[PDB]
Amino acid sequence: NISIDDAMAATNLATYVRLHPFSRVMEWLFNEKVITSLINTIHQDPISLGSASPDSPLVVSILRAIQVMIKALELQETYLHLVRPEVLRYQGEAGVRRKPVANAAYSAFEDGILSHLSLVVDLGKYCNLGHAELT
Amino acid sequence: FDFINTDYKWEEIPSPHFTYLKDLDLGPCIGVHYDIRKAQEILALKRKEYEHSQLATPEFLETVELEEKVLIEWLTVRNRANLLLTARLNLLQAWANLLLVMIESNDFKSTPKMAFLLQALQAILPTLEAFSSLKSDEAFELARVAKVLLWKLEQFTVGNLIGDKLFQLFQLCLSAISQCSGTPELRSLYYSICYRYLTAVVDTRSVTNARARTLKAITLYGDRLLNVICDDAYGSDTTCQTAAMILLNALVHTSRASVDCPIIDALNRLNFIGVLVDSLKEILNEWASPSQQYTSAKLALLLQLCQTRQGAKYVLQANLFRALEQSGVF
Amino acid sequence: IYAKFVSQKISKTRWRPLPPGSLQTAETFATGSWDNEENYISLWSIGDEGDHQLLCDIRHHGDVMDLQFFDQERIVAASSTGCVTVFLHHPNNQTLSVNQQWTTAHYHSSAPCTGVVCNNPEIVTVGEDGRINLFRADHKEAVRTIDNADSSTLHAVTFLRTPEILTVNSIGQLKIWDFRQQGNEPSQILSLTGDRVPLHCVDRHPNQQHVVATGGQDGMLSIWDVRQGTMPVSLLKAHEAEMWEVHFHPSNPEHLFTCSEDGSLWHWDASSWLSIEITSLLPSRSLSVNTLDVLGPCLVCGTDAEAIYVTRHLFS
Amino acid sequence: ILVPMTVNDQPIEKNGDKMPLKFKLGPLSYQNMAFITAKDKYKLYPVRIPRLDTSKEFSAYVSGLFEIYRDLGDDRVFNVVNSNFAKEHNATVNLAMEAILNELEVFIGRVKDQDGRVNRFYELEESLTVLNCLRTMYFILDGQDVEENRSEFIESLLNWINRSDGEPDEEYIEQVFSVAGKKVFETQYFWKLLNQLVLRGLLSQAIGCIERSDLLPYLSDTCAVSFDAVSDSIELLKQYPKDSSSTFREWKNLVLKLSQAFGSSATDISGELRDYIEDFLLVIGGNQRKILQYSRTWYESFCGFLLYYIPSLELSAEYLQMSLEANVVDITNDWEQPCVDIISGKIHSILPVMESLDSCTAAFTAMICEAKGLIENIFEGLEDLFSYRNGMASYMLNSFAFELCSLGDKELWPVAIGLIALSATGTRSAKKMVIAELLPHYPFVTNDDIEWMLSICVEWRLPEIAKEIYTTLGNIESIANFSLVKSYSWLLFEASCMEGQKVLNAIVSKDDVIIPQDILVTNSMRQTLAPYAVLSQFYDREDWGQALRLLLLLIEFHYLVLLVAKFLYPIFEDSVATVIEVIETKWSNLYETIIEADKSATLLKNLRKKLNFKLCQAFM
Amino acid sequence: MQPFDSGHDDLVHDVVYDFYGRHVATCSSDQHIKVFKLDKDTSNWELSDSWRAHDSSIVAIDWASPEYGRIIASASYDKTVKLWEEDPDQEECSGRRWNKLCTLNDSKGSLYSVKFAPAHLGLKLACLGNDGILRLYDALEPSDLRSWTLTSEMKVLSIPPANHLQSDFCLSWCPSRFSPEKLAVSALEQAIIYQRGKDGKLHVAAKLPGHKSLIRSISWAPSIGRWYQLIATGCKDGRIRIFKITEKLQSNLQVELLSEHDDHNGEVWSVSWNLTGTILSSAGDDGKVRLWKATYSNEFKCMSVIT
Repeated sequence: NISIDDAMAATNLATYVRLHPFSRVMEWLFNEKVITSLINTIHQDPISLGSASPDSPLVVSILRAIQVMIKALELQETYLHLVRPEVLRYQGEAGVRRKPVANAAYSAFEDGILSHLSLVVDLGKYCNLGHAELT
Repeated sequence: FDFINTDYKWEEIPSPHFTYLKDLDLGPCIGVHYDIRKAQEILALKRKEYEHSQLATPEFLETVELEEKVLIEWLTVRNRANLLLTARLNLLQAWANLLLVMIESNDFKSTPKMAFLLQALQAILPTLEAFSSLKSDEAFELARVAKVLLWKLEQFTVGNLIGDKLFQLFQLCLSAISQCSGTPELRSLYYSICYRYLTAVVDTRSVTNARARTLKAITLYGDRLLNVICDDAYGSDTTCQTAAMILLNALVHTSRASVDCPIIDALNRLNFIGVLVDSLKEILNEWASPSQQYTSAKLALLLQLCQTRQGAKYVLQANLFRALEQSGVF
Repeated sequence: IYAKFVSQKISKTRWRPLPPGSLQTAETFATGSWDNEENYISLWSIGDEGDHQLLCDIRHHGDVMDLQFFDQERIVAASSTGCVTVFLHHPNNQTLSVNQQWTTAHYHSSAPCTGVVCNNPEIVTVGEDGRINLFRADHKEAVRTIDNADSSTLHAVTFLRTPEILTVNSIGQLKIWDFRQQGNEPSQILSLTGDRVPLHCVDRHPNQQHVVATGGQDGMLSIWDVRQGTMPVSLLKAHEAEMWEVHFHPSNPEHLFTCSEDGSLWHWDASSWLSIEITSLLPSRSLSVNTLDVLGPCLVCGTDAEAIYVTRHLFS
Repeated sequence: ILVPMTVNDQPIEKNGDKMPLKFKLGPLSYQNMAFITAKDKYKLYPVRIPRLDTSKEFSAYVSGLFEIYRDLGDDRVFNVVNSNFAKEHNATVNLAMEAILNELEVFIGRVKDQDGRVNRFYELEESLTVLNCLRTMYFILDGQDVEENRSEFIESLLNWINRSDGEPDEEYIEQVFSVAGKKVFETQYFWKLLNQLVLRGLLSQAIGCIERSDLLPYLSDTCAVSFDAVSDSIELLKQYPKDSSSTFREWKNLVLKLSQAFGSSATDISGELRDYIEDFLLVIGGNQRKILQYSRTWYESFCGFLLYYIPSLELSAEYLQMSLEANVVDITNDWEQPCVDIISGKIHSILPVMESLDSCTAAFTAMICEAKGLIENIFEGLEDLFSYRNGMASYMLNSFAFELCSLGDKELWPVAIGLIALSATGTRSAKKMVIAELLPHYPFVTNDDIEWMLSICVEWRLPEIAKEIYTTLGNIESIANFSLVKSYSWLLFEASCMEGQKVLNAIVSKDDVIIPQDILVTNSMRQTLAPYAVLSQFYDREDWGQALRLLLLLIEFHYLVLLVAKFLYPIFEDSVATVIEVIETKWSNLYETIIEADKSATLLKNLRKKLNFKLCQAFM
Repeated sequence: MQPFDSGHDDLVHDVVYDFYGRHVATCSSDQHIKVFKLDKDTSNWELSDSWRAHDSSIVAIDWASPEYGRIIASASYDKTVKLWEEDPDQEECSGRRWNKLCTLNDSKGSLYSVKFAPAHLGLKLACLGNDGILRLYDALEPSDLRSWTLTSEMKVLSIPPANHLQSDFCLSWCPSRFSPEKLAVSALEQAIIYQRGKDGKLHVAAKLPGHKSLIRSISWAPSIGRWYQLIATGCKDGRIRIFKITEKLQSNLQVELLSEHDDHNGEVWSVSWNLTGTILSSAGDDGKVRLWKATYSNEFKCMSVIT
């Protein structure tokens, strides 16, 4: 766009990136509270999933959480590359009052989850349920 | 061994007319992987420019659309053909390695396995005849297997089939050397095959017929063939120049057995004897080691030319007495 | 070059035009015959001495006096009977049909139609009745007829820029007409003075709408510029008998082709006619060459020896 | 450059009130205009831009060069399959250089043959000479020495030299083979012209000039010794090596042997012929002193040096110097100095001058010079191309394109746009903009021309451009072909009026197959409906269906309503009544006129008809 | 290409090319407008039509974009501006080939110039006269080529003294399609540039300083390829001037002077540009026309002199 195309459509993409809530969601994903709640929701007893029904809300919630984690792991690079610098430049140029909710120490999404060892154990134990989508 | 088939013509592709978009190449498209978006953007820009030109834009739009729909399938077919070609190459390499490991590590008798040997020869004959000068990748795997096979060698019937194919196999080698096909590595294997053939097979009415017909093939090409061999000598490669130098020894040797010789005469016209005597200088610098064995064949060849009466004329005119003095070897 | 013998004297030969944006060279041509009880219009293709395939033919009543392609599938013929006919080729089943016709295009009793030219949707004809017609595809009657346009025999016609045309006659006059005009007199007459030598053929330069070439009874080639007074710009000695056709090469008009009653076909190479080397292409034993057509590197011609000569490689 | 506006009628004379001259550049290079705002000066003077090329030969030249440019592919660029990319790059580039040279030769030819002015021929040949020299020095050996490829080099060199100037022209061969005051051929002239031939590599001719007078005569008789020299010398000449730098090494050997032998031997010939034969053998042996002695121009010297002394470009620096000490550069022609510059390393600063000789040649020259990597973009910085920001070559090419746009030759427009599109520098959007501004000026006439324009609007995505072009095309049959919103509405209204008044097009809306395919909007649909209604009318229930369709159309849409009322009156159940009612609810000069035409008050008649219909419904 | 007679009795003021360069419009003091056609066949210029169009001397003329039809505009000393459209259903030379589409009488002083605006802005136009007031007109509905509304009025000069025959005014729009709407205006010694603001009104965005006399002509150059703008002026002080205008007292516009040329030694009456803005032309008292090309350094050099 800026390297080949004109500077007309650049404003459209800038407004899209600034107004779309994807940046705020990604920023929240780097919080310890979110990952703690996620691993608490995924960490459940096996008897419940065994006696539960395939349409149980627990299985659906676990599936949605795994999908959100996959999407985050996929889009973290794109975000850190083409969102953070533009948002920072816009906040520096114009006047915006925002409260940070991300941890600078967590340079990536793996830093906040590498401290959980039971996650892999639970993921492996959940393979004996038979649910195709969850497996 | 049924995966090698040229009837499908995976290399040949029917090129449509492409009256338009012909100048659009696949430069930015290209690990052979031609991206489709790199050409899609170019053809889209070209269509936009043509529409802006305002010259029969509505009618000729379907032509560009169908040309793009043909180009996308052309690219996909090219990618699939490249994938199939590399897969066939890998499979042929694996099969050649397996066959080499089998032939080398085999303590069982050879007279019973002669049947399988002849079958493999019959199977590879058409493969070599079909890829003699097409590509220089499949012949390599099939050229070395024939080399070792020729050295690791009712009886009358088998002896005729072997000698028959060895004669046919001798033709395709000289044919490739006359055209300078493949890399110097592949060109070197052909020298070893023809070397032992002219040294062991030919060397008694049966011998005269084979020797006579053998010289005919060499005379068919003429200077075109010898010119390629003379250029290989004193070259960049270390093994090609060695095999080429030793090969000339067998040619002149077998020719005399057939008081003059046309092989030695051709070398003089190609300026081979001239440059050869010039290299004699500084021989001390050149002389197990690859350089040592190379010089052995060099001086060995000159010794053969000095045995025939006609060689003294061409050799003496080269002023070899002054060439061996500058080196100070004595 | 090579000959094919086709058992009829060929009066006219024309290449089928190539599809827009084709990269191929001409491979299909039409012929018309003369001097038989049964004359024919025939379509032929050349395969890749050549191999020719007769695609189809159709009886033509009268001698074929002239022939032109109107489009890919439509062929216009002029008859000695005065009839002008549009034939339609049906490629799906390789047949020819009559699409439309003007049976009284020329008349006195019957008067030969001597020349036809096409600029789709228009067709212009001339004849021995000195009538000049403008026809349009799918119109039953002439758009315009200039009755008694010329008192001499009209031998040929060309467009200049439609609806302007130029005709040549049997006393060596070039006459310019417009179908919007009042009256039966031309806007301009050009001619060579001295002998009033009949002119048998005319062609317009493909790029210079003001320039025409003509061929005469005396075998001579004349180049004319209709802005440059009443006499030719060039007069060039050529054949030993009548010149029957003259064609500028359509894409490189520095090349021009002429044929004659004396049995020759000449390739003239000026590579300009206002703003020359000449090669005679047929053998010394030829009878009248009545007709030729050139498109790209392809030449076809027809002779009174019942022969068609072709080359697809004029320049290679 | 001073050119006469009109070498016929000059509009001024004395300083008699310096008149207000006015000039306006036209959209076409070859058609501009001048005039004067003064009393009794009412003439218009069409002027074409000084030194403009309108010829066909030129456009042919341009096309050929664009072909070479296009065909160069990725190789038209230079990257500042590993060590071969370099060698093969030079291979193809060097070849392109030959192609350019050729195209220019052809062009020059066609200019000498079809011409009014031959000055153009001369200038183009000069351009060719300089280009030959450039190739010979940078476009064959790729920085290596002659041993790298003796054949090609000597071929180009020998070519360059024998196309630069005409001499020795055969008009001078006979000049001396005619002149006397001496015995046969043995004056400074014959030999000078023999040596000249040798120095230029013209060995064939050289030999000929010998077998012309005293090969066998005076020598085979007088001195049998020098006869053998003069003879096997001609033999060595017969076999001057041009492929092997080895064979040459040995050749100069036999030559120096011959020159030594003859050097000290039986002198059975004239005092002058003695030396006259020695010099010939020295020159052939490569004696520097002699090679300089028998040279008429510096390039003869330079050429000789390379041919007979030492075939190494490592000595060119010295060769040129000696050559120039012998014969200074001849300022008569424009090619010599540039050649001297080429040879001596400073290739650059030639583009402006070549641009003066011919813009095109200069453009592509700069281009191939960039391809070789002899000139590059030093800039390092404003959202566009036509500047110093990119290359000097990019600049010259783009300039040429723009210049082509005003030439008005639609054949070259593809070359112009292509030139811009392939420009190795500049954003796709920048080019987009440039094309967006140029294309509208394309001199289209045919259908194909337009389709080409459109194809370029597609290829570049210029919908606003295409929309404009088409708008220009739109401005009864034409209207039918066209069938912006307002215009469509008007077309609709017209169609409705025609229907109310009441062929192939109408059927297509409801050769033929092709048309149906092309067709495959609201206005169109309405017209189709009207046509269907009329067809139904021509063909009781059908009539009712048609009337219903008509009422529906009226509801969707004054004149139409009136036509409908007229139709209803002419015809004169619940659905019908409902429709009539809706019409009454819906219910100027043009409408009144239409009503009058139909009769040949309206509201009253309508009300009466409605009442009648209601009565009919009640009876049913 | 030999000269030809216009057919005018009184002095001719302006000559203008159509878009394709195949047509020409002429206007003179004999109150006539002539249109010439360039015959394809015979490369000669031949009168297409002539007609009386004003009650006074016609000074300026101009063609509209072809995408709006065949339209010509004229300005006269009779304080009016008239618009005409060619009716192809009339014989040439009949005097009835161009129908008046409208008349603009708002000007209360004679008019010296009229220029159509770039097509990418619709049928638009400007005019300037003695009243020193520039006026913009718009054909809002491209269907009604009579519906000419007045888009704007700007006071260029403020106090024009009632006793001066010495008056000159010139107009020239910025042709550029990818640049904000703007146009140049010359008034006596002054030369100022107007630009469309965010408020849809014209504002003075800059001035072209240096003129020490009357500005006889000015024209904006096509900026195809460039990122800057170039406008040239032919002054009475005998100098051609070329200004480089870049947009990066209240302006967003920069103003450079690229060149000055006195080669004419006398007044420069006409200044014109290429279709690509690649060549610039100038004419003056010396009875000579000069063609200028730009150097690699962006200076300007005379590539030829016609006379």
